[PDB]
Amino acid sequence: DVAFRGNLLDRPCHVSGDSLNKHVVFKTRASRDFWYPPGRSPTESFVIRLENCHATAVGKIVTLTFKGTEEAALPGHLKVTGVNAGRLGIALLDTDGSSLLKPGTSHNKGQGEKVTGNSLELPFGAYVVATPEALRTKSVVPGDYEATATFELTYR
Amino acid sequence: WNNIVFYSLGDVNSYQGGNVVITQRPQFITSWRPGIATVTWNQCNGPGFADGFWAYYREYIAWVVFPKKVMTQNGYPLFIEVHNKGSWSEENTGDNDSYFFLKGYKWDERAFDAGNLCQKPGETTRLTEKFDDIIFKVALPADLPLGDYSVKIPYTSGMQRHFASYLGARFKIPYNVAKTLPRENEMLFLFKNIGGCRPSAQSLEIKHGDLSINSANNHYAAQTLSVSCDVPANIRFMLLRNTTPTYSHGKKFSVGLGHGWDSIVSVNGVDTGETTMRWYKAGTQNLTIGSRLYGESSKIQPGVLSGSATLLMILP
Amino acid sequence: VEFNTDVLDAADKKNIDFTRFSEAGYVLPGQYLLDVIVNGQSISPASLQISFVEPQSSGDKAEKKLPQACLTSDMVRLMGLTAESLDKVVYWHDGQCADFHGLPGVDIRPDTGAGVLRINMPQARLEYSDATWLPPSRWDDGIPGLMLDYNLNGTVSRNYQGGDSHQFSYNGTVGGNLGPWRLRADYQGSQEQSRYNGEKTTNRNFTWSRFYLFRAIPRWRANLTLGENNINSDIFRSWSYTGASLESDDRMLPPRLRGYAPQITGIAETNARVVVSQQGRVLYDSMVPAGPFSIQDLDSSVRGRLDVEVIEQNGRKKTFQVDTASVPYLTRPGQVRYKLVSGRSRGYGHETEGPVFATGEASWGLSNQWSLYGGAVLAGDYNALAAGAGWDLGVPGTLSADITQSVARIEGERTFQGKSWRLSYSKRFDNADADITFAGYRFSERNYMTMEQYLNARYRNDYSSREKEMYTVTLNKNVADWNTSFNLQYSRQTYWDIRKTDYYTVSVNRYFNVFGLQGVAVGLSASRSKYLGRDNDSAYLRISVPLGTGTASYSGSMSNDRYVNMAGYTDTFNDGLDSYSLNAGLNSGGGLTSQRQINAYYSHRSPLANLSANIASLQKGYTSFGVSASGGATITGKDAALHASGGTRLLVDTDGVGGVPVDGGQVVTNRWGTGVVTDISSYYRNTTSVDLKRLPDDVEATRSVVESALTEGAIGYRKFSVLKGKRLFAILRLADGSQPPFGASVTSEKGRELGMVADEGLAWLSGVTPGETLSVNWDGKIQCQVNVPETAISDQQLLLPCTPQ
Amino acid sequence: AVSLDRTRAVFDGSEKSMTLDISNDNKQLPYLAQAWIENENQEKIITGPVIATPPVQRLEPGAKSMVRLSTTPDISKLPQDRESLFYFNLREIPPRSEKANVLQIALQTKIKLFYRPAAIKTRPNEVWQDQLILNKVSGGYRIENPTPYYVTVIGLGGSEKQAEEGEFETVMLSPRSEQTVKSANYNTPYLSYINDYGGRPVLSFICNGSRCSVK
Repeated sequence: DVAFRGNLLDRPCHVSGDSLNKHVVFKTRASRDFWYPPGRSPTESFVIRLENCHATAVGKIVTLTFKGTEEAALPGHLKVTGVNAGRLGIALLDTDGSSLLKPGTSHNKGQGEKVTGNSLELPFGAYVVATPEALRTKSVVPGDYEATATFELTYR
Repeated sequence: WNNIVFYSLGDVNSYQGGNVVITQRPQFITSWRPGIATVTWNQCNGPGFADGFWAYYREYIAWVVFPKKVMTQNGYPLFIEVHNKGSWSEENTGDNDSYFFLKGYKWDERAFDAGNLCQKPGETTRLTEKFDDIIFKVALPADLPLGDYSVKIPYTSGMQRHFASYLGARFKIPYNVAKTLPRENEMLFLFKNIGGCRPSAQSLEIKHGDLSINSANNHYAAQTLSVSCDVPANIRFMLLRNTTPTYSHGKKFSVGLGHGWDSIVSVNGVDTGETTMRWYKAGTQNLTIGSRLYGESSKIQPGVLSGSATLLMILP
Repeated sequence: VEFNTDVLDAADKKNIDFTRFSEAGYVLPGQYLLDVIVNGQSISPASLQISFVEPQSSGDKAEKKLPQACLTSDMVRLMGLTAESLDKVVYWHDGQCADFHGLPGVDIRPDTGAGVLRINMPQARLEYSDATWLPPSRWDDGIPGLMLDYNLNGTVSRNYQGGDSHQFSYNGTVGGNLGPWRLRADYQGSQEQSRYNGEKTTNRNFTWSRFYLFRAIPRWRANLTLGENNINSDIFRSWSYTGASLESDDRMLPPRLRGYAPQITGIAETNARVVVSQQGRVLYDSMVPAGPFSIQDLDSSVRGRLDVEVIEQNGRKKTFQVDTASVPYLTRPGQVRYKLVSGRSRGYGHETEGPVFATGEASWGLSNQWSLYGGAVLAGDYNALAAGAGWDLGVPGTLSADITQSVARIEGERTFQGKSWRLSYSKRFDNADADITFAGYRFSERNYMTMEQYLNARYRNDYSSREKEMYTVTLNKNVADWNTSFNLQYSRQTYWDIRKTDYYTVSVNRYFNVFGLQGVAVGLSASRSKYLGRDNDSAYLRISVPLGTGTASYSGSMSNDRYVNMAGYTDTFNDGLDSYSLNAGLNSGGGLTSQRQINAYYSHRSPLANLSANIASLQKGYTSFGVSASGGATITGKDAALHASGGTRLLVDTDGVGGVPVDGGQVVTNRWGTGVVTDISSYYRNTTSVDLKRLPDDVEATRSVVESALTEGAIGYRKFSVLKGKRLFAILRLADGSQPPFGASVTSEKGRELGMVADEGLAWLSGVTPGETLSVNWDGKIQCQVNVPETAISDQQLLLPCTPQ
Repeated sequence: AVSLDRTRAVFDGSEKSMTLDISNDNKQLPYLAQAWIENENQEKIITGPVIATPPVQRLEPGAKSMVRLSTTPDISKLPQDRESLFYFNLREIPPRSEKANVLQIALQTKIKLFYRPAAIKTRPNEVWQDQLILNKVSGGYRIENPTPYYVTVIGLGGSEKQAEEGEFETVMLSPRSEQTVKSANYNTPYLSYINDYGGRPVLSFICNGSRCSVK
């Protein structure tokens, strides 16, 4: 009797194992830090882990772009979705820390992407900011605010 | 006086036995044929010629000597035994090599003819006597290998004549000179052995998944093949190499599935390649064809892996 | 735990439910394709439909529940459940969720993550149904039709008396299956002719050996047999008869349940894990129920020590060795084995009649590893009661015995009363491997009379050959690292008015190698029949030397002062189907003559029929060249066919293709599009698949494996959706230049689907021979014809014209 | 977070349902992966040609699950002489934490679902990318796709250190078409690509000045 052995196989293009419970918090007040001119909370540095089977490049394997709901009163920001509905916004920074990128544009490859071995760490900065129509009029209230940003890793 | 002249037949009959199993016993017909025949044993104690003018009694008894055990062309015994003996009279069954069949069809008649009462060994006469049939079932032995067979059974079947001179004469040939008769009549029979051993699946498909490379470096895929017998044989199977293996994994039977991916075959847990099992009666057993996919020297090249490993079961 | 579905799931809410799965770990009711596992095995290989819907059956105040697998009646019909005894799945309609609350211990854990549906049930709630045994509610019975099985061997001959060569064998097996009722008629004869100078004799004998009907019965798990057959040499010897026979079959019974092995008993504390190894291989590894347990399902092949080990849930152990007997009459504890046979006694002629009888021979075992076995033979002028028990004592071996009080009333005013008893013995696996396979002792009398002696005494006046005593001892011994199968045996029979007959047969199967590969076998034997004055010292010798590509054999034999030797070269060919031998021999007999045998053969296992030729010659008989044909046919099926049988046959139907190879016996099909595989066993799981590597390049097989279990002597239907032809795209250009809409079913003239059109003539037609005309059918009617040239090859986008009519 | 073993799922026209397994690398908190299949212009067509059989499914920490893709008449209402593209994407919803002022991140993936019809069904190791040709443009290059399957180039270079390591933007190729790509002129450009399986082989192009292909 012929016992031929046939199969299929693949390789796991996925995320690394160092940072699983990644949730950034903000220990900043709302009634004091958002009633004066600049309305910003301190930046919280968080990184994005990448253990793929080929660490030769970044744009030739992963086209990182991020989506989500956009803030109406603030162009270039995300919706906060909480007690301060429309009064606060979500800012986001790249690896250089100065390029205030847009909700829907792709990540600019070629810069600030240190290939630490077979991994690929992408540090990002995000701090909650207020819309100037609610900042100057001082209509923001203190409370709980939970925002969510979706980062699609559309591969090649 | 009592004269006996043995006259043996010359029939060479054939029959195809078909494709049988070891537990199955094929039945065959050994007919009586009234054809050409030749003398094999001559005696003279009384007169040598006759003109038919004296009183002489006649009797004629059939003589069939068939073998019980018979060796093969490879040296195996075939226990041929009777289920129905026909209208004959089987006697002297205490012998180990041969049966002795008899039939009294002509046992009391007076003749009036001019003949030769004791013929020489170079003699041929006419024989036209329709007799009853006889039948046998070949009870095959336990151990018998695969293939075709050309077994010939030795048999002396032939009408003897008993010449006497008085009314009420009873005389048969003694069995040791009847069993030390020449190997004249053969039988050309062929029968194909398909073997008592057979698997139940007849093709092995092992459902192993669409997996990642980290679990591809060490994975276990198992499939059980059930072999079911009704004979106490001791089988042996060889995992025959069919495709090209890539990596030299030592003593372990590596099956290269292609695209830089070998896989060893683990029969019953260990990587032996061949195992040893004894069976004692009718039943079945299980053999797990395990597979370990470590065919990697850390130069990974993913492809469709579709090798083969045919196992052939040979009866030793 | 509540999830973050309040932010977004998508741009809009999908409105299904969004909190229920979060708190209840609930699965969404949809169309899933799952594999259903019942107690570790699978009821289907590629199971398509498993539905999930929400049960709105039970009313409540909270109304928060979990969905379950909505199994309909067909997959619970093929689940192997005993619906006859438990009618809790009979009454179920497909509208509501099928609950299994009426049965105890049934848990259904649907884990869609692993793609499996595990169902765990107690063994008494369902049938046997393992990986190789389909249940008795699903037996693929035969289709109506007949069969012919021929065996012909014609040969020539050469003698010393003139010139003579004309011989033709005639064997055969006909029959017709009419539903479950199966007819069988085996005819065997011969056709010989002799042409001497002064005499030309010939004869033509042909006789129907056996006429019988047999209908398999699943409910009783035993086959009745009406017609002619024999009663095996069980207590009484072989005696032919015509009539009815309700014999208990063993092939209808599972293969791990055949024969004898005792049930493992004991009650320790909980759901333990049993493990029983015979020689380094586990025969049974599962979880027993909590409390008392008894394994009636283990009745496999074991002839010695078996350390049946129990391992509990906490980790406690207990070890005890139990013992088997393997005697021919003790069976499974709880179930029976029987033979209910009746009819008229056949003599030697075909139209021979006689007395009418009713003989019942049964064997039943109580469950304290004991068993009784009785026989009640009763005819109008002859009665014979047989009764007796057999039991395994364990450590001193095993016993069995019976009493037989036969009363024989002959018509000569002599009533014959005889009480004959016989005893049986065997032995287990010793440490130094001593095994007594059989040890009998038959105490009979001057007045013993079985059925065959009463048959010979009623009309043929035979009054000889009755056994007084018959006792044999048969020890068998194997030895590791020596590999010699020692088996000495000695019997001493004694007949009435005849003296004693002592037998002495020793044998040894030596297995070792010198200058060759391992697998070389050496056989030796010695036979000695001891009478009062003579001792027939017979000795047969066997030498078998294989070398992979060659298998040489040497056989020496000596009946009585005749040293006869033979040397063989039997071997297969490179394909495995053919085989050829070349063998010579020497025959130096006691009768002053030295003969030289020469035998050769050349077989060829062709897929239409088996064929072989044989060269055979000796001294005083020369050059007998012959041709042996052995094949068979199956007419009244779908189409007729021709094959490589002694029973059941599966009919594989692959329409349109001429030469597709099927597995089992490597049988190819014919011009009519059918084939019949013959190397199949009865009542087993038969996976008849095509050999997917050796197909022709013009044909393709979409799905290859189909499943069913055939009855003994049945013909089974298996359709095969195969296709023959090329791969094309017929870009159509009509008379007006248009293109018709979708659903244009392109169909061949034989009645086979080829494909359909998508939007503008891009119809992928598959399985088309070059040089035909098809039927493109849209709106349920024929509208246009086409014409394919011979020039069309595979993977083309050829300019096909659609000529209308 | 979830993980996908496929870098591009290939769906052959023979079997009506392929399997596609996902896993859960987290061992502290669960997740629920919900999936859908888009097309070339990227919209959530809820009742399109191919549908993911589990729409929303809870995943235990450390567990794994499969997402099967069933078959409708709309995949027959697609071209058979070429392939078809589809975008399989999936989101993950994490559980609501009790802490306040927490910003959440969803590390999601979108994969290319390659529908392959049964009419152009391929052999297990038939590399159709061997038939690819490249033409020289005065200021760059143009790659051509004669094969009816979707292929993807990722880099061109002269030596082994600069094709898949250089600063080069990748491009998607369509069946029976072509497109221009600006790059430096190489005498022997080796084709660095990614197949449907997931591996990254390399193959050389030997030309006669303008048009090149394999040996």
